[PDB]
Amino acid sequence: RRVLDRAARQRRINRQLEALENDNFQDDPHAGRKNFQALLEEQNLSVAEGPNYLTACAGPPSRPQRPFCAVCGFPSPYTCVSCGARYCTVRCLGTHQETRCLKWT
Amino acid sequence: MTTLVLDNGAYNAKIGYSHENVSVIPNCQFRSKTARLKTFTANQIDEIKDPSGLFYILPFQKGYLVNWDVQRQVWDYLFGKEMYQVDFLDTNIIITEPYFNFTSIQESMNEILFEEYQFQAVLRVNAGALSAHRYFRDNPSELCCIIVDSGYSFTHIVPYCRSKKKKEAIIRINVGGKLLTNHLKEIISYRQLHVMDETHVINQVKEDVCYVSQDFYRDMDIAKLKGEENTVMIDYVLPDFSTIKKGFCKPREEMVLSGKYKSGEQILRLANERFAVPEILFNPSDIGIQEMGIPEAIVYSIQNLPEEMQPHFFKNIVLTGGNSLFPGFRDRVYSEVRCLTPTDYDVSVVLPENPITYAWEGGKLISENDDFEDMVVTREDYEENGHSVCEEKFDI
Amino acid sequence: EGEVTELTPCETTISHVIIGLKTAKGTKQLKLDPSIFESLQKERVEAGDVIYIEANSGAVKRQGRCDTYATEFDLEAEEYVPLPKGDVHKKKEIIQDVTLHDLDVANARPQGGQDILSMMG
Amino acid sequence: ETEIIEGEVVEIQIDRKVGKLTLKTTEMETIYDLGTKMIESLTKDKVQAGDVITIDKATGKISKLGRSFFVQCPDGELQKRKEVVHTVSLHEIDVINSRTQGFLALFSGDT
Amino acid sequence: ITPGICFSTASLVLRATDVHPLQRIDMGRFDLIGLEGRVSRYEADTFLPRHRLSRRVLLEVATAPDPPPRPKPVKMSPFYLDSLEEKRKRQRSERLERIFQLSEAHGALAPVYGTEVLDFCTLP
Ligand SMILES: Nc1ncnc2c1ncn2[C@@H]1O[C@H](COP(=O)(O)OP(=O)(O)OP(O)(O)=S)[C@@H](O)[C@H]1O
Ligand SMILES: [Mg+2]
Ligand SMILES: [Zn+2]
Ligand SMILES: [Zn+2]
Repeated sequence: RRVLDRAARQRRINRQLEALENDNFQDDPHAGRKNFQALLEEQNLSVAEGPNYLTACAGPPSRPQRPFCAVCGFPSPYTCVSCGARYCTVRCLGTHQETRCLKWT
Repeated sequence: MTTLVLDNGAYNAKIGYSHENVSVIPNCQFRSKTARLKTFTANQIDEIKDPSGLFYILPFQKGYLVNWDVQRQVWDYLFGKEMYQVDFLDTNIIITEPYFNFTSIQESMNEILFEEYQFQAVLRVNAGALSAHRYFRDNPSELCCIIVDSGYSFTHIVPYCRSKKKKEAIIRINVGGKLLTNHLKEIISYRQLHVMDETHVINQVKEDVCYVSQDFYRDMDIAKLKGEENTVMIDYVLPDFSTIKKGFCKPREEMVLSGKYKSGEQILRLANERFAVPEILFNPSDIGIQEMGIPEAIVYSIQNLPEEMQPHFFKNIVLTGGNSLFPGFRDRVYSEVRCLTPTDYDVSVVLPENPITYAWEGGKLISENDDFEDMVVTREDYEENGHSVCEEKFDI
Repeated sequence: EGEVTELTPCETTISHVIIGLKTAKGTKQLKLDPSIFESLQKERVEAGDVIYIEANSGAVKRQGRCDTYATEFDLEAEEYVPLPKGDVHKKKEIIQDVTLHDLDVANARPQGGQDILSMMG
Repeated sequence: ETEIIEGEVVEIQIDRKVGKLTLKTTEMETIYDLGTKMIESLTKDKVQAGDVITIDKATGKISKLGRSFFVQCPDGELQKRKEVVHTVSLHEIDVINSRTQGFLALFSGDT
Repeated sequence: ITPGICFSTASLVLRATDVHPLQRIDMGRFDLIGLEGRVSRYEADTFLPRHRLSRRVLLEVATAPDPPPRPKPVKMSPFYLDSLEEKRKRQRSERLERIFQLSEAHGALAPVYGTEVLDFCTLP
C-alpha cells in the first residue's frame, strides 16, 4: 500500500484541529472585518518580549500521549502503516481503510 | 446614576444592571432555513421553533472580537428599547475583555463605547479580575487566589494577588466548549449519524450526558462491555421538534440492548463519548493538542511564582466558566492537583454554585464600592487624555 | 515510596542526593545520604519509575515504571505499576518474632560483598 | 493474564536508541514504536523480515516459531490478552526460592 | 547444539520470599559476621564510647547557623503561615531524631574478633 510522508500527516492533523474552531459546518442559509491571523500579523507580536498572547500558550504535556482508536475511541494498540492513524481491531481497521485511509472520504 | 455590568463572552452575554439580577443571553446572531429573510439577534432564538440546522453568526473567532457588525447589532438590541432602554449619557458600563486583548481591538472598544454610544464612564476589565474581586470579598483573609476560567473558546489560568494580576504566569489552554462541541459532532457523525448541522442539539447533548470520569480506564473497560454491566452506555432521543420538543435520556429500566425500538424515535447511543469529550480539558493530547491540561497548567502557573506565595495559591483554586459545570470536574481537578502538589501544601478547589455568573457578581460588587469612580475613565477626560489613559488605567 | 519526579546528585564527589517522590497524596523532596546514589544507579532508577527507599538502610527497590507512562512506547519490555496511594513517607510499628537459629544462620555466611571471593561465594 | 503478540515480521528498523517494528497477521498489519528494552531483546535474538514470532509484552520474551513466505502466519488479532494457568508444586516453590538461580536444582538435583 | 529448556512458572512464585520493608525488622542489628574485615576494636572499644553523638550536640549543630567560610591559605512577613512552619519544625525534629537513632544503631555492635586481631593472627 501507499505511505504518507510526515508533511501529509501533519497537514491532516492541523486541518482536523482547525476544523474544531469553525463556527458552522454548513453555509449561510440566506446565501446572500478581519480574522485572527490578520490580527496576529498586525500586532507584530514577538516571542520573549514580555507576557503576550504567544508566550501564554500552554507548553507540551509531561505525560505521554495516550492512543485511542480513530473509529470507536477505545484504546488502540495498533498503528495503521499507510497513514499513521491508530486502531484497535480488525473491524476498526477495515472501517478506517474504507473511510479515511489514503483518500479522505 | 445606574451602572450596567456586561460580560461580553463569545457564547453568552451576562448583561444586567447593578441594582438588578443577571440575565444570560447568547451573544451571536442566528439564521435558520425556516425563515427566508430574518436574522435573529441575541435572545430572539427563543422565538424559533425548529432550531435544527441553525446557522450561527459569531462576533468572536478563537475567543477574540473580530466581527464588529454583528457585535454592534447585538449591542444595539441589548441596549435598545426592547431589552434594557439604556440611557447612555447617564450610565456607567463595566464590560469584560479577553485576556491579552490586541491593541486594535482595545482602540475600537474605546472608540465605539465613548463615541457611538457616549457612555458616561467605562471600566474595561477581565472576567478573572471580577472573579478574583468577588472571591476576595467572600474570603477577606486570603491574600492570593488562582482563577480557572474554562469558557467557550479557551481556558485561561490566571493567578491574582489582592489588587494585581500576575501577567507573567497567565497560561492559556486552547480547549473550550466550542472545541468540545465540535469534537462531539465529529465523533457522532463518524460513528453513528451525521449531526454536523445540529450544533445546538449536540451542545445540549454534551450538557446533558457528558461527565468527567474519576477512573478513566475503568470507565473505558465498563463501556467496552455489552449487557447489563455496561452502566456507562445510555440512549439519547434527539429532538425532532414535532412531538419531542427537547432531548432526553431514556431511563435505564426502559433501555433495550438490541437498539431497535418499535417507536420511530431517532435514538443516539453514547457509551464512551460521555467522558472522552470532557477529558480533552484535562488531557488535550487525547485528540492531538500538544498542550498541558488544566491541573498541570494550574501547578505550572503556581510554581512559576515565588516560593512564599505558592501555598496561598494552592489553597484558593477557583473554577469559573461553563465547562466547570461538568459532573466530577471539581473532584478531578482536586485529585490531580493534590497528586502534583507538594504534600506540605494544602490544596482547596472551590466550585461556586453558578460559575457562569461569577464575573457578573464580581462586577456588581466592584460597582457598589466607593472606589468605583476612581477606576473608570470618563468621556470628558476621554476627549483629551482618553486614548492613552484608557490603556493606562485598565490593567488588561 | 512513590514515583520518581527528580533525581539530582549534588556535587561538592557527591555531597548528597536530592530525590523527588510522588504519590496520590502529594510530592515530597528528600535529601539522601550519598551512599544511596550507588544503590539508585545499580537499580537503574530514572524519572517516572516507582521505587521505595528504606530510611534506616538506604536500600532501593525499583518496582517498575508508573502506569501513567505506559503509552510512551507502543512496545517496551517494562512492568508498569500504579502510582502509590498513601503518603510518600510511611511509618509502621511492627512486632516480629525471630528465633535464635535465625540469628545464628544469618551470621554463618556473609551477605553481599563486591569482592571476587564474595561474588563467587 | 498476559498480553501475547503473535505475527509475521514485515519490517524492523533500529537507529542510533529508537526503533520501529511492523508486524502483520492475515487480517491486520501494524507498526509499533519500540522502547529500549524491546529493542535490546529483538537485537539479542536475531529477528528479520519474514520470521513468525510471538512476543510476551511485559518481558520481551521473543521466541521464533518459524519463517513464512515453515509455519503459516497467524490469522486473527495481533495482540491478544491470554489467561495462563500454572500448577506449581510446593517443592518447586521451595526450590525456586531456596537461592538465586535455584530453579536450576529442579533439573539437576543439587537441592 | 540444542535450545535451552524454557521453564515457565507463575509470576507469584518469584515473590514468595519477598517481604515488604514495613513488615520486617532490621536484621543488621544482629549482623556480627558483616563487621569482620571492616570494623576494628579501636572503633568499638575506644573511639565510639567517647565520640558518640548526643541529642543535645545534634540539635545544637542543626539549629546553629552555617560556619564561617574557611580562610584562604597564607604563606606565613505577609505570606507567613504558622501551621506550615509548625509542620516544618516538627519534620526537622523527626529527621534529627531519626539521624540520632540510626547513628546509635549503626555503631552499636562490636566485632567478635576485629581487624587488629585478624591482622595480628594472619601469617603471610
Ligand atoms: N451544564 C453545562 N455542562 C457543560 N457545559 C456547559 C454547561 N452549561 C454551559 N456549558 C458550556 O459553557 C460554555 C460557555 O461558558 P461561558 O464561560 O459563559 O462562555 P463565555 O465566557 O461567554 O465565552 P468566553 O470563553 O468568556 S470568550 C459553552 O461552551 C457551553 O457548552
Ligand atoms: Mg467569559
Ligand atoms: Zn476501535
Ligand atoms: Zn490508514
